[PDB]
Amino acid sequence: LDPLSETKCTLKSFTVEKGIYQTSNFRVQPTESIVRFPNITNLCPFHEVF
Amino acid sequence: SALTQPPSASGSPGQSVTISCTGASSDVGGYNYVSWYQQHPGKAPKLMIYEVNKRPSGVPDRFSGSKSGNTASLTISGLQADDEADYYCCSYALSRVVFGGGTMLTV
Repeated sequence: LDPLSETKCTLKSFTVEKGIYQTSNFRVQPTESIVRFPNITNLCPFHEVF
Repeated sequence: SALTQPPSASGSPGQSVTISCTGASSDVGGYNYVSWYQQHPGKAPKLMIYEVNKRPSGVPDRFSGSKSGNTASLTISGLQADDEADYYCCSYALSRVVFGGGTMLTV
């Protein structure tokens, strides 16, 4: 809900004292788009051996 | 690819003739999947060549076979008046029998 709530969840307490008591977490920028870049070619000799 | 053969061939008694065949296939088992069957007019065919460097038992030595690349050859050491019949090369490489188009033999 806010930095204070995550700070509490990291401290496991409802009364945070004064300071920088918690390094809450890290900011991971999300992946917005997905990419698939394989090669190009033809079919395979599937049943040339089976 | 489907098998192909010459439309027909000609000869005479005592002469050594040969018949060709193209369009074979292959697999992991080898490349000797070629067999020739001679079918007389109006009766059941008969196996003449299998494993072109070989042939069934009891088969007369007047016939012989060989292969070269994607093309095969059926060699006959001598024709006879009764040798007038059809001949079909057949491939059984990929568990699929694909007979040939057929080629006529005459004198």
